[PDB]
Amino acid sequence: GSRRYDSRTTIFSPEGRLYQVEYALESISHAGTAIGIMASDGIVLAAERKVTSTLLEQDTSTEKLYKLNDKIAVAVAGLTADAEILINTARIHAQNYLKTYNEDIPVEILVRRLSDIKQGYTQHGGLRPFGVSFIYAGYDDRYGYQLYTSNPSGNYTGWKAISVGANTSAAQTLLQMDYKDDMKVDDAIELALKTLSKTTDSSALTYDRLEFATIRKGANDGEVYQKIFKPQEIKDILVKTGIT
Amino acid sequence: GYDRHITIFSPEGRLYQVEYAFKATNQTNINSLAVRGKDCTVVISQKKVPDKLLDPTTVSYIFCISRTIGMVVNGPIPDARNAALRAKAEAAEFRYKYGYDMPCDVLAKRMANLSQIYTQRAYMRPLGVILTFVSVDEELGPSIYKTDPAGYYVGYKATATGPKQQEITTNLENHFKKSKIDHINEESWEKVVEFAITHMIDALGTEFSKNDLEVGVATKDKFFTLSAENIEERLVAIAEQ
Amino acid sequence: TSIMAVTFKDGVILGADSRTTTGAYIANRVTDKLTRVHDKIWCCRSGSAADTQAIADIVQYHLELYTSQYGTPSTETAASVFKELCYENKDNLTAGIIVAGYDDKNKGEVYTIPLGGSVHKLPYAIAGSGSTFIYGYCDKNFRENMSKEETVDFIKHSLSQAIKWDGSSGGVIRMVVLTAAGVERLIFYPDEYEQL
Amino acid sequence: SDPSSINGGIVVAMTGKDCVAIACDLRLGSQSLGVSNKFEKIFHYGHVFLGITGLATDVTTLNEMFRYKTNLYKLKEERAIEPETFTQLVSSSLYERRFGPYFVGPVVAGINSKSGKPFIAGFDLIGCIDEAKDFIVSGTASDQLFGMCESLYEPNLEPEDLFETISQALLNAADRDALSGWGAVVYIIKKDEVVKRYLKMRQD
Amino acid sequence: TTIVGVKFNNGVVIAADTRSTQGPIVADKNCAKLHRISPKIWCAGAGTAADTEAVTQLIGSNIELHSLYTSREPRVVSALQMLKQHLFKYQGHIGAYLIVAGVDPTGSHLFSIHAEGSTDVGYYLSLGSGSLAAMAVLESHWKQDLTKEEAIKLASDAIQAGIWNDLGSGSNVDVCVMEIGKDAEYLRNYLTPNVREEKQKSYKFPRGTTAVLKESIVNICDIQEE
Amino acid sequence: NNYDGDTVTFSPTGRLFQVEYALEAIKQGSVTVGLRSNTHAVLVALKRNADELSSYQKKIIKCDEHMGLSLAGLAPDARVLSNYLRQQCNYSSLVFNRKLAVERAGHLLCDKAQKNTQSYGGRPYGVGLLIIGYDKSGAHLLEFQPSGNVTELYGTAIGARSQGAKTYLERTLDTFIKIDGNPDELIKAGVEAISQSLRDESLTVDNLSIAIVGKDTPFTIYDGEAVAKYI
Amino acid sequence: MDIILGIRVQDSVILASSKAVTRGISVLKDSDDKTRQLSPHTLMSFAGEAGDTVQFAEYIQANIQLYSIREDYELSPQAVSSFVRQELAKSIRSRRPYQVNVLIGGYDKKKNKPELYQIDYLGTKVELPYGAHGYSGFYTFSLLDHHYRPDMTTEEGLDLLKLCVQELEKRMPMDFKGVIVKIVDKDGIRQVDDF
Amino acid sequence: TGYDLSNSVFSPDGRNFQVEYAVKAVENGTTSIGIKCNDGVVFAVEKLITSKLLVPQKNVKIQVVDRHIGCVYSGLIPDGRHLVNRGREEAASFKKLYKTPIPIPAFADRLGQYVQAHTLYNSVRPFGVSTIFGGVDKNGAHLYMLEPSGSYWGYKGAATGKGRQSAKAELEKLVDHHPEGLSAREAVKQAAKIIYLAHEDNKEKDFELEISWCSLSETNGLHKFVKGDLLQEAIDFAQKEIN
Amino acid sequence: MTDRYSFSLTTFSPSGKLGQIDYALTAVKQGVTSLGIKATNGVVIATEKKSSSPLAMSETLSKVSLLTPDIGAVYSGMGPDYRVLVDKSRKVAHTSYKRIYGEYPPTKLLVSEVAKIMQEATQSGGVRPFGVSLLIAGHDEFNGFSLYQVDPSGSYFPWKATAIGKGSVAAKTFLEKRWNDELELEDAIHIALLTLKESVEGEFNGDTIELAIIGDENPDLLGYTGIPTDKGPRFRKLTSQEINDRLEAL
Ligand SMILES: [Mg+2]
Ligand SMILES: [Mg+2]
Ligand SMILES: [Mg+2]
Ligand SMILES: [Mg+2]
Ligand SMILES: [Mg+2]
Repeated sequence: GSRRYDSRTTIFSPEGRLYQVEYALESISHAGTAIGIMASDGIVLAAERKVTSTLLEQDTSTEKLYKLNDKIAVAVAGLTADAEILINTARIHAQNYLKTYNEDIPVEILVRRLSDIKQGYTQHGGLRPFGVSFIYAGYDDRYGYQLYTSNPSGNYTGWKAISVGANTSAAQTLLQMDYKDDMKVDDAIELALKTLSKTTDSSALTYDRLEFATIRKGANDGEVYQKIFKPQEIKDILVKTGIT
Repeated sequence: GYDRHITIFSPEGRLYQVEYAFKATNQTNINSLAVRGKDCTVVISQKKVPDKLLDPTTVSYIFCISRTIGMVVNGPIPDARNAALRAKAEAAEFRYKYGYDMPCDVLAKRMANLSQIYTQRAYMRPLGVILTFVSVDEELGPSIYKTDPAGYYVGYKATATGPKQQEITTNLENHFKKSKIDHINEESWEKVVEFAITHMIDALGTEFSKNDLEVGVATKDKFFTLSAENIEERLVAIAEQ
Repeated sequence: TSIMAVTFKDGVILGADSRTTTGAYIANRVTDKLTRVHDKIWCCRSGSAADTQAIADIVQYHLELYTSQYGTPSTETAASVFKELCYENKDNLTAGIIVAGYDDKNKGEVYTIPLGGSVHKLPYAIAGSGSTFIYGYCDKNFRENMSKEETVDFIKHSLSQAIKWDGSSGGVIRMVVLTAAGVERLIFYPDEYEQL
Repeated sequence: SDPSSINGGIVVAMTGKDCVAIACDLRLGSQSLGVSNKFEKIFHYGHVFLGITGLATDVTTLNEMFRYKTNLYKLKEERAIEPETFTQLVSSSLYERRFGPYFVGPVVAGINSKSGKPFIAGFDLIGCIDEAKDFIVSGTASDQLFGMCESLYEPNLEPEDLFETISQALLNAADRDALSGWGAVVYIIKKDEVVKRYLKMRQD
Repeated sequence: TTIVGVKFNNGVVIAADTRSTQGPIVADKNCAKLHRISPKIWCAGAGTAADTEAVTQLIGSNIELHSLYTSREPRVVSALQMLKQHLFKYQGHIGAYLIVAGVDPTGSHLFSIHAEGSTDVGYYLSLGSGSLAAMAVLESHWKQDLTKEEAIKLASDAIQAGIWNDLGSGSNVDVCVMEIGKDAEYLRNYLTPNVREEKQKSYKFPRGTTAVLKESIVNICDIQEE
Repeated sequence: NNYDGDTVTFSPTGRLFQVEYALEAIKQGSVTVGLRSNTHAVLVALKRNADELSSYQKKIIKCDEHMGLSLAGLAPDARVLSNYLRQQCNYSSLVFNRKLAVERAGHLLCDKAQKNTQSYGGRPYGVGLLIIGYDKSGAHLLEFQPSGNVTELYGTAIGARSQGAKTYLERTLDTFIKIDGNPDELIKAGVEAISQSLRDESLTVDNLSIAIVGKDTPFTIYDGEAVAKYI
Repeated sequence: MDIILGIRVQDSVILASSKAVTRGISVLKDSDDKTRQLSPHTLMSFAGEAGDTVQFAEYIQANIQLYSIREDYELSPQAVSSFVRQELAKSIRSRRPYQVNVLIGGYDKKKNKPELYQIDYLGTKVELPYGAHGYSGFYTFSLLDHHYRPDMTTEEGLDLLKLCVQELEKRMPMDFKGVIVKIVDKDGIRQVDDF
Repeated sequence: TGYDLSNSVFSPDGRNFQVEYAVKAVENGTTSIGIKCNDGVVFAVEKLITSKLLVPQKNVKIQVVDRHIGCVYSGLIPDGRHLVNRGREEAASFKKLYKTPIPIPAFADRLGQYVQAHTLYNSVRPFGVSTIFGGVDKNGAHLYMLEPSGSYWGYKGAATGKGRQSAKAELEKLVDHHPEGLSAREAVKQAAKIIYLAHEDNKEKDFELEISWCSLSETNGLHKFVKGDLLQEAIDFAQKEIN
Repeated sequence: MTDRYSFSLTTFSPSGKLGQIDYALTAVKQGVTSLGIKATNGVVIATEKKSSSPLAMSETLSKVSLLTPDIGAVYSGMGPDYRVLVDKSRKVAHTSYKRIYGEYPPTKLLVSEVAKIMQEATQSGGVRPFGVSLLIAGHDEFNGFSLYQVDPSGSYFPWKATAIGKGSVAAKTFLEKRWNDELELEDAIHIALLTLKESVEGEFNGDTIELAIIGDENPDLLGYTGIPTDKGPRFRKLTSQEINDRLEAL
């Protein structure tokens, strides 16, 4: 019958590894590099679009940085279509929580929820896992500014600075070298762009190949503002930091 | 090589099970032809009764789907009847829901969509048949719409199906290249049937008796099949000029 | 409503008034209560208009699908399909249907399906609110193997009286003749039948 | 027993020259018993304002529901919902509960951010849209509000004149209703400024 | 509510009043009762207003998809069949009473539908609380082979009878004319015989008349930068 | 070979190997004999023990007052099929006040076994059954195979070495069919039949299992010292 | 059950609930505690139909305790009250609704403020300085309207509460067998054992 | 290769090998035939006597559907029973809705569509039987034969099983020598002869003959088994012809 | 029966490739060339009507399809897959948007819904991916004119101009040289016809070319008058004659 054609997506290897998770991680390593850096006065999300064209409409384009709510954003590395399925689910969870408790969802609770959905596809259902790794940048009044990552296994961890996608080994070493705890957003903006500039597989880092975002308490007084940078604004910050 | 067993893509982007269903289409070794008149649509098909123990009246590949729509099938009879029953059910349901007779092109599209599903869903196999739907539509007039195992469909001025479809197709192409019109300019369906039979004789290079053919005719508000004696009268007229 | 169907020598004729009321208001004075479910199988409807229309539409669908597979259905088969719907859904229906049809083998046949969903094959049938007033007249005047002209007169006179006494019945008398020759519609206006 | 008059309350909305106004009382009660004098019935999602009268649990539930839906709308559309669009969303959402409805009388008010056109709309409990040019009324003193608005209203009132008209419409209507009053709020809405005013009124 | 439909030479016309009521109170004085199912299939609704609107838009939506699927312009009999089968299923709990009219490749058509799913054919029809007043006019003046101008006149006169004589009807007359081989022309407020007279007095108040406890600016803008 | 992975696959010669492998489980099972006259029907079964400490596996199951069977092969499958027979016998009595005909009981077992041979996921039953009964048409004996094939017989045997008993019954056919109104002599013939299938071991008091049903005899099973009379 | 009162003072919330449990003809108990601790700084009193009251209260308690363990964090009184309201708003359109009215008294440790929420069985929520359910408010609100100040001490709140209970004992036909009084403040929940 | 390991898989030829393997099971079965006569049909089947212990006339193979249709089959007997059970459900639902007993062509398609459905999926196995069936309806006598593929046609005479070639040749002689037609009583005699002649392919074991018939004049259009004197008369006629 | 294929038929290979998606893209590559160009006041989408036979009436086969009154679509790859996607896209525009908000969806969100359907055929049990790439052109009030590409994976990207299918690589290079941000709709149509001629072997005329535009509102195509706010569809399919007129000025 049908058994003959079943790949069995949710089985252990003899070494105790999940084949499909490992192969999904291999897929993600070819995606554009995304970087998150957490500072005392905000978080930076920087990400590289994959080998683009001059005819691509950049100002209306979004493949890397997505808004989950007013306090939480994600950087994507992997299959964009898979990511949008999960992103929509995350957006709904946030709203469910807000409706239930009349408070914005704490960052970790949202992250755990999406991570549990990913986990389910590795243990039951016989379907392929989502070929996506997220960087979550967010703020709540319990822990303040937070960075997380999740991968196709459904495992998630917290970070001060982190990369996903291509050349994470080189990127993580560079971040580990120049990151300090008392760092500020403007310094983190510079570190993120410098790291991408060195790890990129392209010849040069330009505005049309980047997506950029900041989560700041640089919102007038006791509140948080998300800023998805426009193409011209990415061009300006590249000149300001002295990369172009 | 299980990409050849179920309807999934091969490395070339091909669906082999669909391609092999097209090959099953010619298993009966029967050729069919359809043409349009002014007021009618005619479909003729070869009739072969190889066993003397068979009841020849029950051997048929032309179906009366609805009052207005007829269907000839190229392929094995089990799949043919499968498609026939479904088409009949779809046509009846349409009339009930929407309050008017299902058009020939709409039925063709519906059956084509069902076929498309078999090429995408793994548990269902394609039907090894090509379905030619004929009618005189109340909006579009004489109509020929043909469906295949790939889920493709299109309207035709005239068409041919079977092992020797190319010979019939080229013969029909050459006639319409002369006349420069999209139909047989004839008043009576009787003469359109005579045209259809004549051009099949020319294309295949074979003579026909009354039992070697099967004929379906679509007029305004009804589709019907001809008896052996009706076909005989047609064959006599062809021979007498 | 006043409806009837009468078998005769050459086949069967269905007859009906044209009045549809909502209480004492005549919502439609030119209603067509003679309904085609197949070429030569028609029916007369009484009871809930919504129910009898819904039933008739389903039957027409069933007989259309029957015809595509098995050829022309018998009048008995049509009556059976009506009965199946009426009997199985008796709790949620208010429908009194007379089924009339012409076969070549069986000729004219009439089946009546009252409220409960039972079936009764009869030489002729009367139904609707107005039928109560013509049981006496119809029983006294019906003969088997009447001519077309006699049957038209019998139905015309019968429904004339039903209309006269029943406030729920009125308008025109519609008739549909079912024979080997085909299907003929007839209509008779108040100025004609009121003077009978 | 009647769900639409257990808690009491009223909403009224009016259009003016390049402006709209929406106003409500502050009472929540359990029939005869006054329970709260701070129960506001006007909410906003971006620049679109929604007043809701009727059963107070449904008022709260629907506010939470439309906050939910307009937040997802904004994330996907990348823009704030407009009054005309939101009106259709309220209608859709109410009719989906056709045979188990929310016992409410919603009122939409706002200015279209692109055309600058003032907009108001009202609904019955199951979604039928009343899109009036002049005014919309709702609540346990809707009859009184109809009487006040029909006589007091005139078209093309300036924002500060419209304030007086809608305030007097609400106040005097509420004073003829046992289940309305205990304070009042008036929103004066212009294309890019909104002023909120709490009115002084009798507390019986 | 008063709604009518009238067949004529080369098409059909429908008309309606513009009053919607909650009990004895007039909710809207200029209500739109003529709904579009498709470009050339229009209908007028009486009964529960939300139901007449909802059932129109649902069938109108499905009619549009059907038209796209079949590559054919929608037919009135399709709208009729879909409406009646939907309404029948809900046993009259959806309180939609409609007059459905339109033109299609088959010709011009006029039907009525009751909430429980029964339908009707006619040359002239009326529905709603003012239907008896309207039908009185239609029965007095209707004839075979009406012209477009005569049908519009008859239809609006029938609505007027409802406006003046039925308390459930009032205000203005809306008309839609559907002629074969032409665009359907929707004539919103075709007649306006009920404009309110000027009031005796202006009720504009002096500024500062209302007592105010608190003022504040409401933040309708999103969270700001910097 | 390549066509024995499941019951849903024909071989190139038109064989169903999973069904044939299920048939093989019966051949490994202990021998049981069935035979009848015109008044009575008898089951004789050689029970098998695991070792000298163990009990002897029961082979005969009662289905109704007038019907029962003996098994050879997978015992849990016999329990499933006998339970189904019990229900069907019971349904007939409760609904129709009618004792289920033995022939109809065979038809029901055939159909139940057939469904397990044409569908994916399932497996054939791994047991053979000999059904005896007395109904309105007299005594009956049926042989059930998990292929679905059910056969009405005068006598038969299934299990290991059953061929010896089957040949004996084929010789004795004309004698034992005439043993009417004598239950003891019919059982003797059955005990003598099953003896033709024994090697190394002989019929002891906890080895032998006998059942009988007849004209004025409800289906009753004899074990222990109740069968010493026939040893 | 019968009388449940609540009052929010300067630095605490005080909940008073009757002790009587009456099953028709007889008073079966005179020491019943109509309250559940949802979290260390949140208390919920309840009154309504028999069985449903305790079933609902314990169901809420279990859910809040589950949240507390999962997140290692105590939800704010506002968050708890919103959760409770939704459950009741969900319940009112169920096959068989919970016939339960509640008061939620909590001390918000983040804002350093006491908070009192009144929620009826329909899911009607209001934040109040003082509240009640049933007929309790009819007898007590005129006293609370007169004497209540937002800067009252806990001792003054208890004295005003005594005056409310005295008025209830005078004019109410039913004998509710006194009240159990509990205080919710920054240090948690405690019971006043002499009242 | 591997195209023959799963049902509903098209080979590169456009063939369903699993259906073709089901035909092998049919060809392995005993001989069964059908003869269409003047006002009805006759069915006959070869029953191999595996042993003396088989009770004569008890293991009935031919099955009735409704009261007017007879069914006989060769191959896997349980599969044939499963098909007849379905046929009985189809006939019952038809009569329930339409009142009239199911016409033979209508019944033929019900079996056909069901058998064809078992060639559409790999989760089911094709039927290992060819079924000869028919009877009398309002349009007269009809004989059909249905294969594992779901393919069926109307027949003047039909044969299947191990001795089908022999039987077919005999049937073809009857068609040629009787263009006017065969009587029901003649068809019973001829059916007995043909089974006896077809038994040469199964000559190792002896057999039992089983005949049934539906005829408008002889059985009132109802399916009946040929029993007693009429059966013996046919057996005698058959035995006379082989000698 | 029952669909017993409840497992994914598309899975990650050791190299991280999703084979079935790559193979679907290969099927798209074999497909006939289709293109889209965005102008300041409109969008144009175009393709070749590759007629399978001269007896076939290629007008009955619509490669360019109206999805909403202001949104149109064209494809490269497997035609039947496109046809069913068009049916689903038309329906989802109503069910998940118009029946909720009383207006047609903006281009980007309809594209998002189509993308979701194609993504699910890449992960759901017992199905293969769709063997098409779509080019969806549209207009809406707040986003203006837009053009999107949707691939078998469910990924979508906005374009100023692009091409898919057979000769896409050459066509995209041709479009890069000609496109600017000041093009009028007639200029884009002219460039579209120029670009499309390169990938067409045989006949090049109005009968062998299918071309539609998203441009100005067409009140003449609305079907009714009387409602000022309703001004007609922006989608318009060019006629055989209209194409031939512009082929003389080519
Ligand atoms: Mg498939
Ligand atoms: Mg009813
Ligand atoms: Mg009268
Ligand atoms: Mg008041
Ligand atoms: Mg008061």
